[PDB]
Amino acid sequence: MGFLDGKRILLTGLLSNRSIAYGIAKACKREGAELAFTYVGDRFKDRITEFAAEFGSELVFPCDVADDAQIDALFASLKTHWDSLDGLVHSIGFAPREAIAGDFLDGLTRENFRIAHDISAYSFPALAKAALPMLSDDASLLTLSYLGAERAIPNYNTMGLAKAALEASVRYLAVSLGAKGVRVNAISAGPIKTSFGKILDFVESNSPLKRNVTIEQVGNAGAFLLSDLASGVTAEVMHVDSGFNAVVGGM
Amino acid sequence: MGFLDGKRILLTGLLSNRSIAYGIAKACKREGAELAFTYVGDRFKDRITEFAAEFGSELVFPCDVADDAQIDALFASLKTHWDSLDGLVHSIGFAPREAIAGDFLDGLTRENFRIAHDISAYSFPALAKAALPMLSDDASLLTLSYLGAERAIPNYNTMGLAKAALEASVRYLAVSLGAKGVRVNAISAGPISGIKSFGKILDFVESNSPLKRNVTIEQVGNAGAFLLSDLASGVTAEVMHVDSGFNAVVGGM
Amino acid sequence: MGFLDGKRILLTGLLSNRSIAYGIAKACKREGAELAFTYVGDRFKDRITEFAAEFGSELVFPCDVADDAQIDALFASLKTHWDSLDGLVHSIGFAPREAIAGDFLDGLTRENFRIAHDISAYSFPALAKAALPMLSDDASLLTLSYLGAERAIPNYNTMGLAKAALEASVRYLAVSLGAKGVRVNAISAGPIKFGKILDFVESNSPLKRNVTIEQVGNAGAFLLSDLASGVTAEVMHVDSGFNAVVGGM
Amino acid sequence: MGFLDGKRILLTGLLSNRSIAYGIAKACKREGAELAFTYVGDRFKDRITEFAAEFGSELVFPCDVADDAQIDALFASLKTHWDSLDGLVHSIGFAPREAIAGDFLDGLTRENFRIAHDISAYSFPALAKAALPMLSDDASLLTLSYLGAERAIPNYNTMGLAKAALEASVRYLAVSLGAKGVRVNAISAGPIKSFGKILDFVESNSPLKRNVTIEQVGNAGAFLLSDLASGVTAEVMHVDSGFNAVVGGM
Ligand SMILES: [Cl-]
Repeated sequence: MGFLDGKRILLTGLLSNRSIAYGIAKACKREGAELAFTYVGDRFKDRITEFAAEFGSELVFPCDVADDAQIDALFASLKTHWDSLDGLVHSIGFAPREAIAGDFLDGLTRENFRIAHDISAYSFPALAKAALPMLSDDASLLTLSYLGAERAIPNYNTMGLAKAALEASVRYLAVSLGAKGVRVNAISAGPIKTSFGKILDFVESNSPLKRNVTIEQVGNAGAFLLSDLASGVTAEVMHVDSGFNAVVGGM
Repeated sequence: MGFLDGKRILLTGLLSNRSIAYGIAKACKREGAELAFTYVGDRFKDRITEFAAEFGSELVFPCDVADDAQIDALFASLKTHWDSLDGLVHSIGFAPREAIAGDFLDGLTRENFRIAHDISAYSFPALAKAALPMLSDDASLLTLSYLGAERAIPNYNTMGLAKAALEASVRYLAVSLGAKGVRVNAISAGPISGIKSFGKILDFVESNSPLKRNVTIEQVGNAGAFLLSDLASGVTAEVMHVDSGFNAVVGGM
Repeated sequence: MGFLDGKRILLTGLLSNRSIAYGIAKACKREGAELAFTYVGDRFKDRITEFAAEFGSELVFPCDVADDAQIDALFASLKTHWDSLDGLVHSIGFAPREAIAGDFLDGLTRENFRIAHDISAYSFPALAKAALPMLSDDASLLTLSYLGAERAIPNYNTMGLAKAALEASVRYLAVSLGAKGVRVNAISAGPIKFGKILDFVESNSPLKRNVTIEQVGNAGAFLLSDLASGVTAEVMHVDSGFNAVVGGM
Repeated sequence: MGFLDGKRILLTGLLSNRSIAYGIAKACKREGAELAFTYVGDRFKDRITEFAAEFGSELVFPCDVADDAQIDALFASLKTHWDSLDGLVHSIGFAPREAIAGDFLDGLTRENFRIAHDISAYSFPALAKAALPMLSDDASLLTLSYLGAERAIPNYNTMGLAKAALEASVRYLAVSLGAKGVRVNAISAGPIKSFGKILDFVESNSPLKRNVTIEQVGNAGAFLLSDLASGVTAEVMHVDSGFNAVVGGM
């Protein structure tokens, strides 16, 4: 009776119960999805296993997206358990700490740029490509972005470049996978309460709804985009940010 | 446990079972909402009363948005039935025939421009303002737009200017009403009769959209039901494309 | 050798030496344009005649854009002086005061909305239409907008709607007039004399400074010239880069 | 009396008299700038010295942007001739053939992605940063982009992602360099005369019903490089006969 009843959805980047990924997993399970999860390094096997149990699942698989072999092995393993995949949630995203603090050029190096683009941008369509052989015709792929892709935000720096490439990959993936029937979207999420205070307070004071978004609100938006309720929606970057993107705040 | 359970929603622009408003009404009713409807002219009262009955409702009210007396009376009447309003769907718009055909300048006149903007853009925030005193604190207001607001589309002409002004009102309304808790959004819907040039747009979108298909009132209805609900509580000031991804490509090359 | 040499350009909206239109007039005259000017109300005839003389021109014409008769008489009048028009600068824009102060809904009325859209948006394509029979095939039409068209700015309110319609008219005009060869563009100018809005822009713009009417004027002159023959349907921000950031954090 | 009189400007990506960089070079020279040029590989030193000579210049320097040492050496060299630099034109951009033809996923590989972003996106702010110690306070940096950054265009594929990253770099650079006074912009240029189809479509559906020329892109570039554009930064200016602004072909 839930709006994702019978959908099988693989989620990446579940590291804690304050994750956007956790919020989405919770919303998805409530609406009747069956879930599977990735984790990075055998050191995190136990932790991810406990999360999966919370969501009524035993399906966890290692996947460091830096490694082509691991990406390919993920879907070979997953296919031994599921005949098809209906949803993928891409919620990973890394830049070296210097590359997203202080001045943009101070933190810029060829390697910092490379890693940021490889993990935060390349990995989405790499996963989509590796999943394609087992995707259902009406599957939905979801990634996460930030307003820093669209306008210059202090400190976001190299990550802003990488998220811009990510949101472009959303549009190109939509075209590539869409004749089959597969949809591809992103949520551009506002910051979540858990110098970053400057941002949280500013957003709370300047957003149209005068409040920060919660992982529950982002989770519900993601569940919607993963479902057949959203079958008319693809190639979209949906803002879930209390309307902050639509104003000139503070002015 | 429909996701709009207990919500009270007023819908404008329901003229047929092919209407975008009809699709939104069906989805809202499926998810547990109670519905009320508007109509223009006593000559449509019997027909909207029939449609309302189809959605288990007896609540219909005249509202020609060209007339301040009708806009100012609507929510006074509604209030006698419902103490508060949780949703409003604005799905109305008009421009004179010549203002949406051929060359943009040939069809341009002051009165054509005035009408198009009065009915298609001004009416949305006008209804919001009249509704304000009875809106629930978590109410949600939804309007409908088109890609012609964003980029120039053949024939759309003066309606493109009025949809741009409508999309701007979504952002300004979101700010005005947001502290209270009210959300304001638009759906930019793809094309959904026998109009030859419109048939060409439908064919182009089917061949060139990412999903290779035109959208349906069911798909637009569900998106609308979502934006109307607490599942969309983090979403305001948004223009959401429900158009098979068409706005995101350069088609035809 | 000026990049607008020979170009005949009509400018609306010149009310003082602080007007955006005055900066564009300066930049255009510097690059060799011949200039003509409009004014609203017989009361302002002498003061516009004086600005015109500063720019070496005697061509001044009444034009209240609310009045169809004035719009059509403007072009009948100008045609007796100039066989063809190479440029038009639309720098007019008005909303009743309550419609651009305070809360959006408090100032919303059907008549406030109608006036704001009629003067600030409809007048641009209306002037284009009246001008068309005398426009040179490579003419250039320029209007002025503001970031308030794109994102909700405090107090901008009904003018944010009007400027969104105006920017849309730039794209539809460009399509309508483009096969003949006429280009159509907008500059989205930063704020220009409130001290707090200006201070926020000075502190948060990438260039850490407010734009000047000399900077907007030069960008205008460029778009008016054949140097910009590849540019149409564009909304160019001339605002010290303020549109491109999230300030205040 | 040109509008770039006295400005010293460095141009990358000049490979032929049909290069966008050649058009921008012509316009800048016309407007009074002094030019310097980069080239890739010993193999091309002669052809660039010639082009340079066409524009009254003997300042040519090797610079493969895949290489940190070469980027740092360019400005070390340049400084021995120019005490300060007023403009930079970044007009380079590569993706492997497979990564910019056919289906997006067929051409996607990790290395294709890496190369496209490294040469077409990263290189711009990389040159900015290495130039910074000799940049004049009113300098202007310009890069070249394409509509495929904003919307999905057939075959553009991995390059669309790299151009999106480049355009974002324009906004971050503008903030980083703006307090000093340096401006940073992009021109999103239309295609210049599979590709035949693209040019035909633009000529049929653009508002001006014509493709843009390197002379039109050049004049826009010279403007953005000049003090005439001193109010303009963080901007992606379309020079594409209005094509970006329409839904063509319906
Ligand atoms: Cl007044």
